[PDB]
Amino acid sequence: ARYIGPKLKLSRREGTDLGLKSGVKPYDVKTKKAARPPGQHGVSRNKTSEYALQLREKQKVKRIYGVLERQFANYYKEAARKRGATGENLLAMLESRLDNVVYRMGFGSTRAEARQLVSHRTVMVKKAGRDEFVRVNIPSIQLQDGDVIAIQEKSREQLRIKNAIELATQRGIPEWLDVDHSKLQGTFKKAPDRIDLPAEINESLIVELYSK
Amino acid sequence: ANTAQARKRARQNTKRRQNSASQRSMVRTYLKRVDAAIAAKDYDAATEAYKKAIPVLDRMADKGIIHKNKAARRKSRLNKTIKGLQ
Amino acid sequence: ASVLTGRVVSDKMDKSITVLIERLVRHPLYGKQLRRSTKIKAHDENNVCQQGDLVRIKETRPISKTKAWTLVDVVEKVE
Amino acid sequence: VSSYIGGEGHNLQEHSVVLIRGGRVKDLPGVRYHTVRGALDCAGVKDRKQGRSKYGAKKPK
Amino acid sequence: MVVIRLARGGAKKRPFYQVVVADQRRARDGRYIENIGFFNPLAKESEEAVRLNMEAYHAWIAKGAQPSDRVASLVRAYNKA
RNA sequence: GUUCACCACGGUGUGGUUGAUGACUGGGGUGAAGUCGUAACAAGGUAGCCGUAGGGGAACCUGCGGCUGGAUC
RNA sequence: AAACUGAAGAGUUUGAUCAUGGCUCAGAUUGAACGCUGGCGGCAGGCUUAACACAUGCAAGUCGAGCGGUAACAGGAGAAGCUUGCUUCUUGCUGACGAGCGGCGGACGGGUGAGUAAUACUUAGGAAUCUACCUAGUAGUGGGGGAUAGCUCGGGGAAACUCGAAUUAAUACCGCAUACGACCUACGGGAGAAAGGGGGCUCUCGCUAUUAGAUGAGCCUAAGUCGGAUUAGCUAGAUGGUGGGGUAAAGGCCUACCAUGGCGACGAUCUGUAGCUGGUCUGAGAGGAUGAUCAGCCACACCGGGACUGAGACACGGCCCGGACUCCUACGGGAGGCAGCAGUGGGGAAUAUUGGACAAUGGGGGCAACCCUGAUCCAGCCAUGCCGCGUGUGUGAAGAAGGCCUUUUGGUUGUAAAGCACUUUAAGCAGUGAAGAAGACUCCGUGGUUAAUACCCACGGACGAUGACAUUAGCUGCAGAAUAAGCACCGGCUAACUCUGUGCCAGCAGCCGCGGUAAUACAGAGGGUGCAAGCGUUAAUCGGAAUUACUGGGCGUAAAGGGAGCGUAGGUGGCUCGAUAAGUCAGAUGUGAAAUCCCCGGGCUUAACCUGG
Repeated sequence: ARYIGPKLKLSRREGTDLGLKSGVKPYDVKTKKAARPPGQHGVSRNKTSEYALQLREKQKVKRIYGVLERQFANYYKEAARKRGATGENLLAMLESRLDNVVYRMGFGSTRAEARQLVSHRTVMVKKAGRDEFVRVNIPSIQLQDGDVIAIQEKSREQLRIKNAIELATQRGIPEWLDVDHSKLQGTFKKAPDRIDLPAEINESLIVELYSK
Repeated sequence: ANTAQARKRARQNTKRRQNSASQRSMVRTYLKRVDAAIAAKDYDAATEAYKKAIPVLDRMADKGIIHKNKAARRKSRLNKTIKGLQ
Repeated sequence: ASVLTGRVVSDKMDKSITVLIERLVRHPLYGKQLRRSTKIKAHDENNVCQQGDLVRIKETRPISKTKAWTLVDVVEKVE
Repeated sequence: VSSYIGGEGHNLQEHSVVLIRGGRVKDLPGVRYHTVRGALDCAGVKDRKQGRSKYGAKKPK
Repeated sequence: MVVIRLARGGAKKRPFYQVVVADQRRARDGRYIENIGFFNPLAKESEEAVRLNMEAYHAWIAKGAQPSDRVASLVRAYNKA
C-alpha cells in the first residue's frame, strides 16, 4: 500500500517541510499552516517524550520517502546487518531507491509522482555492465554504482516530465547523479554521503527507536 | 492378496516352500544319523554315517536349502567330534 | 585399536576381571570437571591379575554377554 | 467454567452454543474467560460503532 | 546399484539440478554418497551452467557407478567444449 | 496323520498403584448496616514473643524454661 | 578482503523515602484460531485433535527375445455363400495378446510417530559377517531323467473357491559328469554347480563357482543423552567358565554341567513423560524453549503371534493362526483393513481437489519398441505466512458547502473536495511469444569385434519425434480514474483530545484503576495516532526477569546459617629437587552429511526465493 490522503498535514505533524509538494511556490504560502500540527488542538501542553521524538523522526523519514513500516523495518535490518553506521546505511538505501533517484534526477516533480512514473513502466534501468535497458515497474529497486536510468521512448515527451526537469533545475541537482536532459537520461554514479544528505534528519533517533 | 501378481507370488511361495521343506527335512535326517552314531560313541558308525551326510550337506548347501557357512560349520564340527572318538 | 588403563576392582570370575576406568568429565554449564568411573569387564584368560592391580585393557570382539575388552598389560601389582 | 459476556446486551440463554477465549475479569472472582461475541450463537453488539471487531459487529453500510 | 544422477532443487518452474552419486534405491532428493557437481537448465550465456568434477566422476565410473542418460549427455556436452 | 515340547489368545485367584464419586466430617478462603468479647500495636492498660504442658465460648489465660525483636528505669 | 557489531526500561506496597520483592506491561515468534475487513502477484505452508472408523477411484508392474499357447484384437493367405463388390471359414501364418507355468520387481519409492529412556539417536571407533542389480577378473555353461500349471474329462460349492483322473513345455525341478577359485580335512585326501534365449561360426543377453571392489545390511565398544528418592536396594540364564547346539556372523543367543557371581547414591530398580538429530524460535551472549514443512536415523502398518519366499522382509496395498469391528450369504460358509494420493463420516477453535501428465528428474520391467509410477513435475482451494505492487498523479482558496468545536464568530476537517491538466502499474480485452528438451528413431562415417565388407559395441556427424503445465513467462498495443481501504487505538505506561448521552447504572479494564450530574478511561460522534490488505483478540515460547544469578543474586534485622559437634563418601589443600604427560596448551591428520545460520558474489524487473565459493 501507500499513503493516498492529504500530504500537507503530514508535514504539519512533522513540524517541517517534507517535499510532498512541487517547488512551484514556497511551503509557507502553500499551506499558511506548519505553525501547528493538524487537527483541532495542534499546539498542546504535556510536552513530548523521548519516544515521541523517536517516533516523529522515524515517521519523518518514512513520509519523506513514501515507504511504509514493513519495508522500512527491513531497510533498518539490512542497514544494521551491513558494515558501517546503521543510520548512514539506512539513509543510503532510502536514497538509492529507484523512485527517489528519478525524483532527484528531476523526472518527477515530487517523489510520489516519480514513484507513479516508475510504476507505470515509463522508466527503464540499465544495470552497470549490462548492455540493455529493461522496463521496470518496481519503485523500491535499489541502484548500484553506475546504473543508468532512461525514459521509455513511448513517453519521452511528457508534459509533466518537461516541467519536472525545469523545477529540478531551480531546486538543485546532486553531484552523485549525472543527468542529460537532451537525451532524458541519468547515471547513478555513487551512493550519496552523509555530508551530502541534509544534516537535519537525526538518524540516531531512528536507530534508538529500533532498539526497544 | 489384492493384485494378480500378489496372488501368483503367494501360490508360487507355497510350491517353493514345499519343495524346499522336503530337502531341509532330508538334511536334518542325514545329520540326525551322525548325531545318533556319535551319541552311541562308535567311531566306525560315526564315520560311515558322516560319509553319507557329507554329499547331502554340501549339495543342499549349493541348492540353497542351507547356507554354505552352515554346511561348512556342521562338516567341520561333526568331523572334530568324530575324530574325538578315538 | 583402543586401550584403557585402570585398577582391578573385581577378579572373582574365571577368566574375567572388572576394571575401574576413571575419567574426567567437564560439566556443560558450570565448567568444573567431575571424576567419573566406568566398570569395564575384561578377559583374563590365565587368571593372572588379582584385585587392586593397575592394568591396561584393549577393545576386542565380544567374549561374553558383557565382556568385549581383553587384558593386554599388567603394569603394577597391589602392595 | 464461568465466562464473561462483554458488551451491552446479549442473546445468550440456556443451551446456547458459545465460543470461549482467555482473559480474566479483574473484579469478578472465578471468571477467567471471555465469551466471543459473533462467533457461533452469541450475537454481536447491536449498535456498536467504534470497536466493532472486539464485539463481532458487522460494518454498517 | 550406485548411480550418478540429478537431484532437483531450485524452485517451482525454476529447476537447478545437483549431480550426485547415490544408491539407486534412495529418494531422488534423499541420501547420497557424494555431490560432484551441478547443472543450471535455465542460465545466462555468461554463467556456469554445468560443473562436474571429472576426477571423481571417473573414479566412480571405474568403481561401479552407472550414470543416467541426463548426466551422461551432460558430460558429453561438457567435455567437448 | 498321531504324539510330545515351545508358545499367542483366553481364563482363574490374590494383591499393588492410581482417577472419579461418597452420607458425614476438618480446617482454608471470600462476602455486608451481624452476634460475643477486646488478644496484638503505646509500658496497648497483666511487656511481648518462642518451645512445652494444662485450662478455657472465643480471641486467649496460667505454669516452667528461654529471648529482647521491651517502656520506665 | 569478509564471515568478528552487541545489552533501554515502565507501572504498582508509603503521607512521603530508600531498599527488598512479587505481579503487570512495552519485543520477537507461530503449521495458529477467532472477530471485522479484503485488490493482485511471486514463493512457501496447510488434521498439531481420533495410531478414530472408513463409501468410492487410483497408489506395482513388466518381460512373448524363458515356455506351452490363442481368450480377444488387428492384419495376411487361401474356402470365395459371392448376396458382383456383397462377403465369410480355415489356419498362431504375422502384429500382438487374456488367463497360465517362469524371471525380475513388489524389502524401493510413499505414509505415520503409537511404541520406545535405550536391540533408539548423536559423536568416535571396532571385527566375527552377508550382500540381487553394477565394476574388474578367474574357471566353466557337459550330458540325462521324472513331472506339472494352463489345456482336457467328471464332479462339489450360493459364492469364495474346490476335489479327483488324464496330461504337455521351459532359463520350472532332480540325478549323473567334470571344478581356476570356494568348502571340509586327520591335510593323506574328500565331497559341491549350471540354462538356455537372441542377432548375422561368431557376437550378445543370460546361468554356475568364486576373487577384489563399490553399495547396502547385520553385529560390537566408549562417551553423551528428560523428570521423580514422598521410588534404595535390584538381579537366578542371573554374572562368568567349559562341552554341545544355533547364526551369514561375535555373544547366555540356547542347553547341560561348574563357580557365586553381576548392577547400584557417578542413581541401579521402579515410575511419569517422550521418537532422536541436523535444526527451529528467543536471547547481547551464556542460556531457555522446541523437534511442522526439508534432510539423516529409528520404529510402526486394524490388534496379538508365527513364519515362508527371497540378496534383502519376519513384508503398508503378501501368507498362516487367533482376536475385535464392518460387510456378503442360499446359514453350510466367505471377504476386508487409506498412518499411500484424493475423499467421506466423526472429533475439533482449526487445516485443502474424489485435478492433470509421465513433458522433466528419478524408480520397476524389457534387447528395444514400449508399459507402469497419486514418487515427482504441475494445476486447484485457503490473506496461513514471507515478499512485492496497486487502489491514481500534479495543480488547485474570497480556504465553497456539509459535519464538529466555539467566547457566535472564528477555528477545524483542509489542497482535502469540486474544477482543471495528465498517467495507466496491477486487473480486463487483443496480439505476439522464449526457456524448461536431454535430438529419440532413421541415414552416413570412423574405430573395436569377427572368417567376415555381417550382427553387436563405442565414438562423430546429418535429421527434427517428443511440453502436463499452457490461453506459459515475458514483450507490444487498446480503453478509461475508470476495477480496488480497512482495522485497532487516543488517562498513564504508550504515539494521538474534545463534545454529547449516561449517572458507581449501563459499561470498560493488561496493570494502576475509571463510572457519584460538567467522565480527555463507558457508549456515540468529530478530530487525531499507528499499522495497512490487513488490523485486532485469544492461545503458546523465549525476552524484558540479575526473578534459580555459569556469565550473573543473596542469607545480622527484608525470604534465607542446620541447636551443637564428631565424622563417612566427596570437594579442596604447605615448601624444595626430580620423573610422568592423564588434565591443560599448541600443531598435524581424519571426521563433524547436505540443507540452515553468517560473509563475499551470481540469477529471477526488485524483494522474498534460487544458487557458486
